[PDB]
Amino acid sequence: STLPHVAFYISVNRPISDEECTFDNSWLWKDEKGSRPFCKDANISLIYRVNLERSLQYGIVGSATPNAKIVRISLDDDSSGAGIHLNDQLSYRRFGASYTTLDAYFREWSTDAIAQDYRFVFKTSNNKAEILETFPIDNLNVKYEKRKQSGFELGVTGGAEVSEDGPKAKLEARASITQSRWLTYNTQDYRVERNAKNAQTVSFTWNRQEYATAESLLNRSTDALWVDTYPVDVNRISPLSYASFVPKMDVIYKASDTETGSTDFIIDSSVNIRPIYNGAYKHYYVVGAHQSYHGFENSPRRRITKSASFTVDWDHPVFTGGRPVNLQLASFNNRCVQVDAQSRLTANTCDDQQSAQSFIYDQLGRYVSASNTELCLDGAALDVLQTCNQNLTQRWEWRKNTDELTNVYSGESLGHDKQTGELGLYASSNDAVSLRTITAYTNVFNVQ
Amino acid sequence: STLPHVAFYISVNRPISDEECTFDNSWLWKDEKGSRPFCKDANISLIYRVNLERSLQYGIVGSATPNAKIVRISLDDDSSGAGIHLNDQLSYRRFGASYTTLDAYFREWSTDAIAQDYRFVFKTSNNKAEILETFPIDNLNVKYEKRKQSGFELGVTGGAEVSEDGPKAKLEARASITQSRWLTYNTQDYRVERNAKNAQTVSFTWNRQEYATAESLLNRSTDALWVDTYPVDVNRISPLSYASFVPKMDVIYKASDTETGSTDFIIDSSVNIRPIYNGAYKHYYVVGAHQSYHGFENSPRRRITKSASFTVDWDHPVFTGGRPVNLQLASFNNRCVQVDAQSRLTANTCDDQQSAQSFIYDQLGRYVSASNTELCLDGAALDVLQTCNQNLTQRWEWRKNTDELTNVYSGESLGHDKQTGELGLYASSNDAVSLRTITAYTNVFNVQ
Amino acid sequence: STLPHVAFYISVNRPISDEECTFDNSWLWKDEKGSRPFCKDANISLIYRVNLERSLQYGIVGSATPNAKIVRISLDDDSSGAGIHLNDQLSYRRFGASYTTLDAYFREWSTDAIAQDYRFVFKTSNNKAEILETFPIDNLNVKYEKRKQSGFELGVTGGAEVSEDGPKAKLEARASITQSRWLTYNTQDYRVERNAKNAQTVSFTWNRQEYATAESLLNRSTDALWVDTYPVDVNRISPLSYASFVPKMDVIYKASDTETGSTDFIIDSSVNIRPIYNGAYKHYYVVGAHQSYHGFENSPRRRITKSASFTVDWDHPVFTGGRPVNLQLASFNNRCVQVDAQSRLTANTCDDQQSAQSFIYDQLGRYVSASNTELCLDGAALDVLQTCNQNLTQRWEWRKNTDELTNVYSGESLGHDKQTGELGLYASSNDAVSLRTITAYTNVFNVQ
Amino acid sequence: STLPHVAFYISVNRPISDEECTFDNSWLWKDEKGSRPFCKDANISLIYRVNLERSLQYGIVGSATPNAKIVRISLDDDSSGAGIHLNDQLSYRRFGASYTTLDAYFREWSTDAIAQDYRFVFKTSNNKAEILETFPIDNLNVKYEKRKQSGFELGVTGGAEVSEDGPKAKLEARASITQSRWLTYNTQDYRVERNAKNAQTVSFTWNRQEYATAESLLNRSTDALWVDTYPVDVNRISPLSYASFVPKMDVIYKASDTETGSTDFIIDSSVNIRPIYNGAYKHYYVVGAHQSYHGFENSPRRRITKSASFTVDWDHPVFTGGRPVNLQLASFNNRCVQVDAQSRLTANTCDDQQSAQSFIYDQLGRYVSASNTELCLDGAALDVLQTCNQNLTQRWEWRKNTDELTNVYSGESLGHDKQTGELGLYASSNDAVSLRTITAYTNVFNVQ
Ligand SMILES: [Ca+2]
Ligand SMILES: [Ca+2]
Ligand SMILES: [Ca+2]
Ligand SMILES: [Ca+2]
Ligand SMILES: [K+]
Ligand SMILES: [K+]
Ligand SMILES: [K+]
Ligand SMILES: [K+]
Repeated sequence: STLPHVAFYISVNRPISDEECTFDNSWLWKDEKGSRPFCKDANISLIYRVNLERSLQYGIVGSATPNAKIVRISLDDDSSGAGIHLNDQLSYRRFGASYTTLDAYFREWSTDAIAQDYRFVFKTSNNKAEILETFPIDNLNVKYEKRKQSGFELGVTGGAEVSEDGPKAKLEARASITQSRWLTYNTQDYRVERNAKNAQTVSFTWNRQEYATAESLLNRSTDALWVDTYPVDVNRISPLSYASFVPKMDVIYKASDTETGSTDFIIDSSVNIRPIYNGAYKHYYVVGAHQSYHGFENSPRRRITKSASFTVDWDHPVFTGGRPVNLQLASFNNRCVQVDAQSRLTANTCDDQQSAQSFIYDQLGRYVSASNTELCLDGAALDVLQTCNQNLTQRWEWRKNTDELTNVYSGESLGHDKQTGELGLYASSNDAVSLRTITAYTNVFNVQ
Repeated sequence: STLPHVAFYISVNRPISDEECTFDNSWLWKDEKGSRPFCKDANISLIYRVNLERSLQYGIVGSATPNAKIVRISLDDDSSGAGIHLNDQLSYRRFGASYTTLDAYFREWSTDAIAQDYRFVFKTSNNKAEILETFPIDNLNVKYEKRKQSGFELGVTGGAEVSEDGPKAKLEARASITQSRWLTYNTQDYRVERNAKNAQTVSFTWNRQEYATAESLLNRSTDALWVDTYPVDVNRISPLSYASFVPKMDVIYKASDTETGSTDFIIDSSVNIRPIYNGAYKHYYVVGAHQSYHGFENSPRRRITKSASFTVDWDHPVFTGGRPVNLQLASFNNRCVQVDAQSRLTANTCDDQQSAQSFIYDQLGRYVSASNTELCLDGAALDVLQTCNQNLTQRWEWRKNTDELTNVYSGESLGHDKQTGELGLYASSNDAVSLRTITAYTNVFNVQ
Repeated sequence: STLPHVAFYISVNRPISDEECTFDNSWLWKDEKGSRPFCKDANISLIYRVNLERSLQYGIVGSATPNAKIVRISLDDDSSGAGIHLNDQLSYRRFGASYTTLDAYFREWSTDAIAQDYRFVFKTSNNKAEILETFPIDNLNVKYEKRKQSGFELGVTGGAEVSEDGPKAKLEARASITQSRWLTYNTQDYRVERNAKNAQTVSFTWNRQEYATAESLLNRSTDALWVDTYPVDVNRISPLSYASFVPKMDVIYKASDTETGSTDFIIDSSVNIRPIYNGAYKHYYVVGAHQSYHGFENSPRRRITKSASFTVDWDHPVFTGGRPVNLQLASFNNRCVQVDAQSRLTANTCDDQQSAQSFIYDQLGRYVSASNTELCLDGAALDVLQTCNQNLTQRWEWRKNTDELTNVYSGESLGHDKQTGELGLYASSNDAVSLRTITAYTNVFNVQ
Repeated sequence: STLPHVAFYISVNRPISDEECTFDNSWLWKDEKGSRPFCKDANISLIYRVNLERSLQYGIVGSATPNAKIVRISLDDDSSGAGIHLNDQLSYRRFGASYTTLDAYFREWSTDAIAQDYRFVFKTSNNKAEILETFPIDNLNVKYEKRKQSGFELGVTGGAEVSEDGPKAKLEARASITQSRWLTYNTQDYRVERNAKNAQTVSFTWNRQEYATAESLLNRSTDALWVDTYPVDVNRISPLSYASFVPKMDVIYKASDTETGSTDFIIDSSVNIRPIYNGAYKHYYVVGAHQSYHGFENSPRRRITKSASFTVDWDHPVFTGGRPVNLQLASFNNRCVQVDAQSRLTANTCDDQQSAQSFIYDQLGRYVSASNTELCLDGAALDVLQTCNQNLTQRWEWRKNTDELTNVYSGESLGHDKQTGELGLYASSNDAVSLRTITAYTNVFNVQ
């Protein structure tokens, strides 16, 4: 009775090799210090849930929901997978300049790679489907709190200084005017950015926001020359950026209710791997020589992607919105009514997953072919399916408490020849004709 | 009618011996001051709840949930156990340097061990199962509150100083410009870090965050030489660190609906035991000699683990999603239809937990073997189970208000020989054949 | 139909005698000033609610809840009792040193005792039961709010001083740099600390947190010598400390579904009674002599405990999960089927609370003994209970609208001899045999 | 079907006479200035709701609620009364010292009395009942917000002074270190303090908290001598202090399910009436003479109490938990079965409120005397009530669609002699015996 679905999981598993995230050990002296792997068993492991369905059940008229074929791709709390992993913990290596100098970089630290962003792109092979809705629904409309302060202050002062010179009196008056502005807003360390290039493609990117630059990771900005310590505050790097990331997003595609052909849906899951480079700069000043710490933002990044795809055939029986049944000729042990390519009807061995043996019993009482809902079983000519119309010969009702299917127009029962299974209309059975018809729901809702 | 489960508890009990958390009494003089136990009846006591189930009931088609075999491992409010325990209360010992000096560490305190972190690792013996979802769902996306302030201040001052010298007048003007930035965020003393190396393994770690270092536990940083007191603020160490810790987490594994074989699931519960070492450093300055307190972070830690495991056989009857019944031949006191290894049918003494005597009565009316859902009881050949298909001889219905099982194809009843229990189809009973069949639900949902 | 319970209250009443909380009048001069009672009709009055039950109803298979025997001990809003009481109000006594001095304590106040902590310990006599869950669920994971501020300030100043000496002009420039850190967190005056030593014992302690020391109760730290007043701010001592304390906690124990024997559960409710001692110290300085107030933390404390216990017999009928009935032989005025020690059946005068006359009517239709669910009433041999199996002679059904119990295998009715009550199977009653059986629910759910 | 209650209101009305709150006009000169009434038609008007009930309905076994007899005393939103009233508005009188002086109190104001506290004490005459639960559930566990701030500030200053003497340059450097602690918590002007001396008595006191002292009511602390004004800020005295106070509290007592005898419950409602005295102290100083305002805390207080009480008979029929019926012999116009003191049965004129004519029709079908649930109507001997047991002669069922009560054991109907109403068992009625029995619910749930 309820709306049928085609539901399946898509596993996206992609181990990231050691060479796939090997970067130069240093950014200032990239040609001298060699290279090393900045990850440790990096991996992508996601599980998408895909649903195919019609927007409404078969034959429902006057609904407030438009008729459409819906493809829903979801990565939610019920089905997410392990996630994207880069590192168990972050380490660093320190490198010094092989030659001494005066005003240049003399030290460098390279920290294990973090995820600059995670990107998930949903594409479509053709334009038969359009994005109907997504989750997250939209980019954030940031809320700001503004605050204006105005103040004044009035003061007086009376002093009395007594010394050998003589009494000395002071009188002072002060007036001050103050004005300040405040701005308050919220950030996160990863901000979701939704980017919809056109009706067929949308991408969700979780981008580093609060500490996005290597410079922002420094807990100290200046130091004395004798200080030689790691200047990065690793506590500012959340485990969300290397240990495990799981996105939450939904994409709903829709096609027109009369769409034909097929469409490939592609999901691109990627992580922008970014090693962190920091350098110490020697500033020689006559007053005092100090070192200043800097982060390099032009350092290399590598995007590691895994693509998953599935094909949707818009003529799949799930997009009729109905639950099909078969018509089994019960004089035989295993024979069902089957429709071939040119609409003719034959009796073949029943197959529960064969859509050519599936019919939808609609509201009018017609048996419409599940593979082509424009064709009906017509009692006037029971050798080929006929175009659905309002013919009374196309309407059937089940005789109560029996296995007889009767035609509405004439009241005759659907019978089949006991030798060949050829269908016909008969007032009553005889030696050569059986009136026993058995119907059961078929399972045509497997992804094929 | 509802979906069956296999549910059981796994107790993880591990007393931690005195030697398992014996550390050096001192960190600076580890070879001189001996060792002592830093715990007091440390213990791990957890109770995991495991559920085995199918994602859907047997034979349901067109659902929005994909077909899958689900393994759920839970440590929640309904079933958690005592928890992980290290100490009733924290004590300390003070040690002094055996030799006096000038600029070195001269005092040390070693505090009873706390839990640096609690780690729970969920592994899998092979890749037949993948992590589908977890709780906690993901690592935290930290929210920051930024605040920008800009201000200006204008002032004037008018002074009048009178003395023996003569009247003196002052006029002053001030202008100030201010700019400040605020950053606000929340921490905890234990932060959950989710780490999913691949599709088969996930680890949850509760890591000390707010006071993670021995240095952060010092309530004072400097003191005069004559001061000799414990410099650690024990109020900063919550009872969550040593008295009792109970995690809350769920892991859901999934296997394909056609998975075979078996899989071992391993749960590793561990605590990273960390003694706390602090030292007082003597700083001799000509202006003034003082002592500065330091915490040592390179001090030893010991991880104490307890592993629990259970085996899941993917061919368990619970993963069919149906509730099996037996077919008892009621002419005998105790005889049931039983399937042997090669599919033949015999009559044996009924066993309520024998899956070889269990059948699922499906929607079509077939009796499919619970141990192999591809085999049916077929009325055409009642000596071996046959492959499930759409044969009408494989469909059975119960005659109303009787103990007769009738075949759909021919209408004959299932009968058994009164001496050997051999099955057959009969229009009516006779002296040698009984038509009495009794069915009851079997209990095949025990973990075996 | 629903799950039966054994429910009862445990009253824990313990008046605390005057000598049980008599402490020394002074801490500095404990041998000179005598002793006094620091309480006023101190009392412990708690009411625990205990529930015994099975986790599931009898015979339920395939549930997501594991089979277990549950013991629930609760002290909640529905049943708590009066609480723990120490004082109606807090008073103090002042004591002075009998000898004058220069730099020593010269005054002391001893305040009426408060509760340093309230402790509730749940123990178990053996390891047949394990803690499954508690309330409070765990120790608190404290949440901290961190705040970083950075600022700069730029200023200019222009002064013009005019006097007899001549015009004088001033020009000044200021630059400031500021940095501050904030840490915010919540405390209570009593913090719950959960301490689970092992799988059998858990203790909950409400420990003073915000004002835990006598020093923290002083509203003033220094004073002039002539000042002679009580230096304790009694408003900082909440009525929760002495007037009435009621804990809220739950402990759920579980045993194996096949546990035998018995187990003693012990509840230890205690209060750590602590008198408050403060002293005034005379500090003689040439610049100025003052007095500083101090609190003494090494002052004595006394723990006053009351132990309650109850015994759980794991073979109690409540742990079957079923609601038993008796089988009354209705030809007699008062005769029921009774099982003796070795399984034989006799007719004895009915007792509604006798578990030897109680049977569970299970899903199969068997009458299993409530005192031993492995024994059934078997129609093949109606003189001794038989091991439960799938025998059809062990299944019974009630003939509709009558008082006849019929055997499933043969259809014969259960009858009893009209003189001795010996059971048997009969097609019909006669002069010596009655077929009238009456069944009613028995009350075996009293704590015994 | 549902659980019966005995419900009634207790009105506590106590007008407070003028002399009952007449205090001295002054505190410093109490013997000179006379006395006056500090209230204006002070009054106590409260309405308590009392419920008597059993914890469970009659005959319910296996419940998670223990069997108990419950007495509930409530003062809630549904039933509270007018409240406690002291004054329409607060006025004051000013008094001056009859003799002038130098350093002493020279003025005094006496303000109309406020309520220092409202106290409600629930007592019990004996220990048959214990406090099971209350509302408010417990004393408040105050929550504190702590805040630590640490900061540093660095500054430089460059000055250039130009005058006739010559150019003068200044260079300054500043460094500051700051540290602050914050503590935040909530108070009310009336705090509820629960005080449970033992299992039988609990008191609730609403005590003034925020402005509890006469000193805290002063809006000014010092003034010049010529100032002569009322120094009390009457806006700090809420109308809750004098105009109307209504408490909200519940007390639930429980007794053993087999308790006998009676118990008196006492409710003491009182208000601690407190006049407010303030004085002005003349401080003569050579620099300047001023007056300082003081409040006196040792001023008199008077507690005005009204006691209400009610008696609970633990053998009241409401504590059976069942709804009784009577057995009316319907051959008479007005005759019911009645039980006398020694258990004999007679026919007397029916009284709907007579518990001696009330029976509970229990689950077994027994007619249990409502005044003594250990006695049943037994068909073997219908002249005296018999001890309840499992006799089949003690079970009755109503013949359908008739007024006949039939015995379960023999099937005979309960009949009564048409002249005397003597009960008996008869197969059929005759001229001297009527089989017509009429039953109706009786109203035994009035407080008696
Ligand atoms: Ca509408
Ligand atoms: Ca849907
Ligand atoms: Ca489930
Ligand atoms: Ca329960
Ligand atoms: K602000
Ligand atoms: K701020
Ligand atoms: K702040
Ligand atoms: K603040």
